[PDB]
Amino acid sequence: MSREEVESLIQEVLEVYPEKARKDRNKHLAVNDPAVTQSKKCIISNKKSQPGLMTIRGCAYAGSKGVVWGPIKDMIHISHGPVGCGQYSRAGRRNYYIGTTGVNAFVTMNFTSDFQEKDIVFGGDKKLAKLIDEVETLFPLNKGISVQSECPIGLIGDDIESVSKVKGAELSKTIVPVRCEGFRGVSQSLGHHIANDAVRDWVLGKRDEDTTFASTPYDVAIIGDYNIGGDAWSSRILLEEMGLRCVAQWSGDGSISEIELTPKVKLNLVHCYRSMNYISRHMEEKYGIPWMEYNFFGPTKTIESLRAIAAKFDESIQKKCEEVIAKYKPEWEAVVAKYRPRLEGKRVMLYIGGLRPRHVIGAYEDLGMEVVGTGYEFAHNDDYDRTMKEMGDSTLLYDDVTGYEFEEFVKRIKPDLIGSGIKEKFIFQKMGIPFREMHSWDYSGPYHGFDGFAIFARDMDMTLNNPCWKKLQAPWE
Amino acid sequence: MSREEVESLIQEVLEVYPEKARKDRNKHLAVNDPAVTQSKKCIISNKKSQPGLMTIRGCAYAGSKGVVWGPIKDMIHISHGPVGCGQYSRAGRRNYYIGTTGVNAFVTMNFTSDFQEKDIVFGGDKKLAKLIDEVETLFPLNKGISVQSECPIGLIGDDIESVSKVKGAELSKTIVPVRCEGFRGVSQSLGHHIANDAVRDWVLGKRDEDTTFASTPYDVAIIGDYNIGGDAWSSRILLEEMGLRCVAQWSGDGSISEIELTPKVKLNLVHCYRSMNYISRHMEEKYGIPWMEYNFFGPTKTIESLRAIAAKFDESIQKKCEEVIAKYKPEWEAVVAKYRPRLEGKRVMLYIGGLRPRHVIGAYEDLGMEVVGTGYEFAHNDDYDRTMKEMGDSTLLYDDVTGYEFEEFVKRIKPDLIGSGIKEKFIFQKMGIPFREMHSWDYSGPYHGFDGFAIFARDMDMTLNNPCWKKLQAPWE
Amino acid sequence: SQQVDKIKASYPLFLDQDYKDMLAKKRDGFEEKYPQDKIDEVFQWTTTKEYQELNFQREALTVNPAKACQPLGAVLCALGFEKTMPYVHGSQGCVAYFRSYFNRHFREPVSCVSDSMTEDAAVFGGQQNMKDGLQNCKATYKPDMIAVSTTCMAEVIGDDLNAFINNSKKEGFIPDEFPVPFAHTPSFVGSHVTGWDNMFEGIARYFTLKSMDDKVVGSNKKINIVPGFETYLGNFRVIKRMLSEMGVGYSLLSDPEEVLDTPADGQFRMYAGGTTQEEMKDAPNALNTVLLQPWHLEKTKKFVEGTWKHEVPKLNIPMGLDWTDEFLMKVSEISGQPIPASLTKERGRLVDMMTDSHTWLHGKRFALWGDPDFVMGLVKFLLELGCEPVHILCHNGNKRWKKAVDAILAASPYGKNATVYIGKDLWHLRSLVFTDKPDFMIGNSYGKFIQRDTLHKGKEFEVPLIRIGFPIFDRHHLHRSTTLGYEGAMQILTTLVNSILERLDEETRGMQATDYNHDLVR
Amino acid sequence: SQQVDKIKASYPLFLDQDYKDMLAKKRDGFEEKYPQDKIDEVFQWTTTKEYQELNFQREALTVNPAKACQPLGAVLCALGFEKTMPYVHGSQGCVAYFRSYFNRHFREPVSCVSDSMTEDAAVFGGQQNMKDGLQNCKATYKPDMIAVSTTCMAEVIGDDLNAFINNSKKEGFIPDEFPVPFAHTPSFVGSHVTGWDNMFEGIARYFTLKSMDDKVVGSNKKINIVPGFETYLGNFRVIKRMLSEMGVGYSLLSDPEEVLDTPADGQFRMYAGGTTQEEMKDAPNALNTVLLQPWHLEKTKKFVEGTWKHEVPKLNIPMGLDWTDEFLMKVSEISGQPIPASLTKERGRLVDMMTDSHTWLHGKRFALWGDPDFVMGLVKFLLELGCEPVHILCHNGNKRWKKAVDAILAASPYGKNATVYIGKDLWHLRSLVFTDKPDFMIGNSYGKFIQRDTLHKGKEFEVPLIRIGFPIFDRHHLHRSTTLGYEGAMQILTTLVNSILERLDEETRGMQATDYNHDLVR
Ligand code: CLF
Ligand code: CLF
Ligand SMILES: [Ca+2]
Ligand SMILES: [Ca+2]
Repeated sequence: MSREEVESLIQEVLEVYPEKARKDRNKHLAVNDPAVTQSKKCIISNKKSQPGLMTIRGCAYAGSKGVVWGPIKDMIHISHGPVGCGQYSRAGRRNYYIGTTGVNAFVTMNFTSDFQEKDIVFGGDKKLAKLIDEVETLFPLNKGISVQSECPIGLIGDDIESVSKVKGAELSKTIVPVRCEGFRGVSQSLGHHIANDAVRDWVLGKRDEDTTFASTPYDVAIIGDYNIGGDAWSSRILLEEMGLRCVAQWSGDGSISEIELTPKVKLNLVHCYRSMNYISRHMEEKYGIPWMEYNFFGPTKTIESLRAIAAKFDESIQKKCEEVIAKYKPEWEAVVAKYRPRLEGKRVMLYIGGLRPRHVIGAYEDLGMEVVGTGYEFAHNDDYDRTMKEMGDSTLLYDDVTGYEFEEFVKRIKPDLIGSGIKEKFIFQKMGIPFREMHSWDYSGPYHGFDGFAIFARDMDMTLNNPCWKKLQAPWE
Repeated sequence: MSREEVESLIQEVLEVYPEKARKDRNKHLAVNDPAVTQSKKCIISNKKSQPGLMTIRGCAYAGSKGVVWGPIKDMIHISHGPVGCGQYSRAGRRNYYIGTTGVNAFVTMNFTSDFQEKDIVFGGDKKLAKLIDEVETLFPLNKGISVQSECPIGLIGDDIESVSKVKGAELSKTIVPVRCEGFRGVSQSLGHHIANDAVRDWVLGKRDEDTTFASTPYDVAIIGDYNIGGDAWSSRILLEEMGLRCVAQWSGDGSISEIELTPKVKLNLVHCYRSMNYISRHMEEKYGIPWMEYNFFGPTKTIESLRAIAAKFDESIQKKCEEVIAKYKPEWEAVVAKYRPRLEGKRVMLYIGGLRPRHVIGAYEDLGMEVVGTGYEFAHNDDYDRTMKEMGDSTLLYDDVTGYEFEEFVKRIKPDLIGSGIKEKFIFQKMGIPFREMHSWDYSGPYHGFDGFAIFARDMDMTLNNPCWKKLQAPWE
Repeated sequence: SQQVDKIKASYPLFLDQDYKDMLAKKRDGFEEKYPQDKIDEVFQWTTTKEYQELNFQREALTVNPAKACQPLGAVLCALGFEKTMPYVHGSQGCVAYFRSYFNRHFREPVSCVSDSMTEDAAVFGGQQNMKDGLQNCKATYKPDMIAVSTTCMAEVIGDDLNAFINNSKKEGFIPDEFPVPFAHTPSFVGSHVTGWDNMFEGIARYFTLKSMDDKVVGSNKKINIVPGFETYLGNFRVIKRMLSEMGVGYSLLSDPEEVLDTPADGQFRMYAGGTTQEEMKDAPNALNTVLLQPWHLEKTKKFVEGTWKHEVPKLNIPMGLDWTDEFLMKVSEISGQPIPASLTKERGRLVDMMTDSHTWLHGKRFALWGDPDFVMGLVKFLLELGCEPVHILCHNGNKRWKKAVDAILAASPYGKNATVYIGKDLWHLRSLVFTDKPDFMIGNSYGKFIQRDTLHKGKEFEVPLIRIGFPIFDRHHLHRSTTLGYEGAMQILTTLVNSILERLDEETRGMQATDYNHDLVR
Repeated sequence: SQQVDKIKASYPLFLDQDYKDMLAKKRDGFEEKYPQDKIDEVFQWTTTKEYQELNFQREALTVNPAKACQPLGAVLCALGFEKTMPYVHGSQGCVAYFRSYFNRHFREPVSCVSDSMTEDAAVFGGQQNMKDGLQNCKATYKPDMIAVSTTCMAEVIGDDLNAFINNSKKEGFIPDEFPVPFAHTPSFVGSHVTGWDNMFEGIARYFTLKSMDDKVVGSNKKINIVPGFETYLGNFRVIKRMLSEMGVGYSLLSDPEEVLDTPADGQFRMYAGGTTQEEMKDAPNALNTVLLQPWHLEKTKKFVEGTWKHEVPKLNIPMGLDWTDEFLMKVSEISGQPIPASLTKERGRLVDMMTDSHTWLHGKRFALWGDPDFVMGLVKFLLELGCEPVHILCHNGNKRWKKAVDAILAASPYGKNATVYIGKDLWHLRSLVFTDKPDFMIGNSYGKFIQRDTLHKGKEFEVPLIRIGFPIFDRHHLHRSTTLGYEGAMQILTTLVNSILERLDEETRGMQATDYNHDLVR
């Protein structure tokens, strides 16, 4: 489709909306121009969702509890408020970890203060203090507690910071109050920020006077990899084969100790810029630790990333970098030789959260696929800045896409494959369009690194080329 | 029901039959008189079944392969002839064993010569010789082979005796020809006899000239326990607790070696008279080994049997006898205290093969139940002689009962429980009469010995008093 | 490393020696992990009677709840109406969660909107959200009806739904005649089942309260059926099937089965099937109204009795033999239709299966959980089967319900060893299945973590999960099953007996050890 | 010993120390057992490629067949006719076995008589047996029809059924017009399915050969459906349901669904339902005749084509998506009825389920066996699901069939690693699942022994059985399932995908070892 044609599709789709909604949604849909490096000239982002239009976005609690804190495996995270939020978010996100669940690790459990009417009317601070004692009795190997505030907490004016400071002192325990109520912000995105600031304020400074950690020139931390289906482990393996020492993973398979040891590293390696640029900035301001963005989706980006990271160190690391790249060369070459002929030319449309909608493009292109539309739930303009150069000329961008818009775009563009979330999947399967879950990896993965690329390629192929898709039309119609 | 009523029931039922069948069936139905010690005055048995009347009986092959030979665990038994007989009888009978199936033990496997038309036309002896070599290659730890003739073998004039002698000589392996073709006899019974004669002729004498086995005065064998659901194990444990040494078990969990050692024992203990009296008589004739019948169904009979057996030995065994009886006294007493109040007065009708129709009556009486009808598929008059004294006066006896007769007897007598086989079970359940499988023990058991009695009592209770029997009438009818 | 012709996903990729070594190094280097002996000591302690006593003294902490919040139930109720958009007034984060919860269970699209109230709405309230939200939703997704529920932000700040909707109509954001029933659905009261009741009572009020003058009980010769919160498609289907077989005029009020089972034929159908507005309007003209799940339809019942003047009969959920029989007999009495020979035979076929399977079922011990009506139906059927329902857990249960279940248990010899627990969660149930081990658990997908826990103590302590209830996320297409009526009883019987036999096969699969009992025929 | 409150059956009674000690003593003293090291050595050898090569060179020995003898199938065929007694001429031992085999699979009564030929009949044959047998059967069980087959004794002796039945009528043992169709059913030719074909063609010929003069193809406006040997009740049901939904007049010729599922209502019904004599007599007046299992209905097909002059369509068994499509389109063509909206929707629900479940099914490797039509339909459906049917065994298969299945495999990328085996048994299959291990077996209960054998080598070598076929003896009520049509496909899909996910849950249940992949949502 031409630029003029895509422009005319955007206008057709917006004809359905009332004036107010139409005027707004026009600002959140654009035809890509890779020349343009100031995205604020072409698209608006990180604004409120228009009421009634079936946004796909979640809330600040999902960004804090579901995303940043939930994965920290040796803490107990309290979903503080009524029962719903903690139940729907219970084990929905495949932030993988090693541990003995219920004993030293607690990720897939749902701890909640289960507010009743009396808690709404008279406040939950007394209940929170009692909850904390009960947690200490029944879960004695927890290494800290987080309090993840649901909508009512701030509305009723509870003082979780007080409870956290008083109980923390009494029990000699890290108790982190997190003001991630879902009424704050417009999306998951503010929940990241809040969660980062909570790490900063209650956890990260704990070893500031402690000089016992035996640091080395090659210490790094993986910042903003939540280890979806093992993604962080298949990233870490490569970094350590290159001669680096991965002191921390934030926060997939993450421990509280490795968060506290992070100010001791030499370089912060940021995968998810959107969710953890805040704490990365802070560590450079306070500890003088530099940070850099990297991408481990597919061989092209992974090789580029390994070489950029190695270039920060000395000749010994740069040499191991080339050893690693030579080792995996035959493996990803074999993947490409097998799957690219099966996928070449196929056109993909993506819709995901704050990073993957641009970060996976390289991986698709390594299999000869074209990303013909992409967009984000909750990205900021700094994300779109990074996107416009990664997408082709005259491709379709969409910010906070509506259910309606997404459907109509797909009907016209007729992609060969869509990569989006669970709320999208069953719609597109009905329409006869191959669909891969690009949050949960469709219970597969990992997709990061060289070992991840094999699975990714397998997965796009098994779905795009599945026999089921030829079968949607009854032979008598 | 009185003698007059039951005689009137027999006459009403026989009314449906053509004259020839009526005249025959009248001779196989009788009203018990416990005074009578010559059953040949009261009932005839072990005659041909009337065509077309839906007998429950099997054939000679079932009596040889399925009953006597099949359980011997370290021999391979060849169902010689077409594919049917071997397949239907493959693992239907729960003759339990300890072994490594397909390696040193073969009981639940179905080996067959799967005759095709060319074998029928030109004979199966060449196929049998080639089958034996193939067995030897693929099953090298087999300690012997039996050849169990199906109907066609003798009809087509095959000479399995010659193949067995030649191949047996060639391989120095015991290869037993058994002429148990289904056209022989009138039932499973003649299969027993044939099978016993085969053991005698080809196996039992092997160690006649060997003096290496070290006998003791307390050496016994269990003859005619096929270890259904472990029945022989729960018998054997008592015998050894009493200070006996059980050299062989025929044929449940039996090995060829323990069969070959049997002529070395002091006393043969016969459980199933019908199936194994032939070989027992032989071993008394040839080796001077005395035999006695016993019964291990229920505490009264088990106690009586232990005492009777012990009386054959010395004071040390009679002493240990009383120790065993004292050990299990509280156990079976607790079983009676729990279950007899749940079963007292309940009336049972039984129909089984050649032993259990009389042997289980004591067990029922130990729970206060009354056996009001019993009969046998293939018993002889010596079995009925042993029955008339175990059954109450004016109770109903039936030999080779027809399906028709059995349904009509039950409709009139309205027993609380029926105990029969798989071909009967689902009929009576539809009529709302609790049914227990008294062949397979309904996948339960053992029922032998003190440990068996507990299971038996459990099982009669769980079925007879099940809530399902209250629900057969729709509450709108 | 990967080998291209046998690619490894996370399991078993991370069992390769290089990953194992790397993860050991991460643990030892940086995790400051409790020593394994101490982890095993604590684990063993969490299995004890002593730990259970502490566990059962919790007042403030909930761990692994077995309930959700009101608006989830409001959404499911709404989806059951023709061309109806569920609309939750308040916070959008909630709607993302509702949709995905149901998406994962039904493996179907789930359409639901929010009006995306933000922090700013705490000053004013969300009246503007409602006006633009209703307008936007109607124009964009073209529903014939919008059914409005609430998130906890809207309940706490105190938005008057009624006034907001009226003001929306007054100011012309939606037509005056466009149906916009509503319900307050506070997440901090009761559970998702309460949400369902609240929403249904709202829709029923909307269509009938103000037009009662012309209604005559019995004039339409139908029976209304109200299913309540129901996540098995087979359950809507079996009720309609039995009533059609009987020749009984009926109206199923809230019927999502079409919209939760659309064909994959090249188009997406946002709406399918469902109760019509005509059916709701005409429902007061029914002979009576039958409530399939009375223990969460109490508000509905007060409305139907108080306004429609229907003499709602005292029926248990039609689960198992006795209660399906009672349901059919009541329907026969109300409708005047005899129970036909088809249902009589089906009944006898279930009884036949009971007689066939009774020996394997007899005395089997179960822990189970779920919503109150489901749980009591499961308890009832288990007693009918001669099983022992020893741990009965209903997180969202009440005292009256518990008394009713206690009476049911007291009326059977099979109820002797059974305890009912209300307000307790799956961390409580975990203790029970360690200290008073049952044979199986009957429950939703959350139970798989309890089975993992039990296996860790040892194979002989493992308690297998039998998945019946909601949600089921780790098996496919179980939401097509039936639990109601004779058909549902057959399905449950079959699942249970075969779960017993599959387990027996596993324990007897050991060559020359336990395989003496590995029978071909069971 | 026993404790009265927790009585132990064989498992686990015999694991008590005293029984273990006793069994050890028995073995050591009297069994002269091979040393365990040698048992292990031989076991390990039976798992090897070397052993498989010897195993596949067998010519004389059959081990663990996957077929039965003709008369079993004749019996089942006869049971599908109204008030018909199956009657096997020859030896009674056979009938005891036929009834028990079916009793164990259907958990139902199975009525069948023998005429109890003994050794005495070798002299002149069984003419008197037939004469008294028919008279006795007719008087006692009052059938409306006796359908006569043969056991192998009667075939070897060469009894002429036709003459014996004619002489029975001539001499007045049964009435001249009492229907006594017959078929020769030699156990040493083909298998049970051949017996079904023979019996059916016998009955067809009985009712139609001599009355052809007044018949007109198409005049009754129905389609005849011949199901073949079928042991899933759901398969007879679903055919009748689909045809009824289409408004297609049809006659199902051999229909045992009623007599194999009578209610337990306090009476035994020896006969229920079934194809009427009026239906068989009128069958030549149909538009056409469809064979659901054509690979064992070749004799029937020759008679239907040659005598009834129906142009029997070239149709595969309606299993899976494509072949259910083709069946419905053929029936539409013949009947002139369109495929209705209801079946079109059901079709799309199947396709939806396929899209939902495809990622878990993709590339999954299966061993399978059964009768030829069943196996090729399963093979077809597996390819549709993107599965790899690597070991395809049909003991009773023939060369022409194998060529047909080889073609189906060739028309799919998913067929590339598949081999079809004919004339081979489950001991052959055992070797294949060791040397070229699949993920799962799809088979009958006899498969459980192969699963036990694989586990013994090691947990990582275990190949779980998925029970689909005949016979199934060690699970309850699976005979109520469906394999045909869209309904059957849905049932098979669901069974397969959930077998996969159950095994993954087992492999990932290991606390702190494999449970990183013990996902709540799959
Ligand atoms: S944005 Fe929670 S699901 Fe809601 S009605 Fe309240 S219990 Fe239920 Fe985010 S914090 Fe959570 S999830 Fe929403 S409520 Fe807010
Ligand atoms: S008495 Fe022959 S293959 Fe065998 S089941 Fe028969 S038709 Fe079939 Fe009967 S069982 Fe066997 S065949 Fe005789 S010996 Fe007894
Ligand atoms: Ca779906
Ligand atoms: Ca039955």
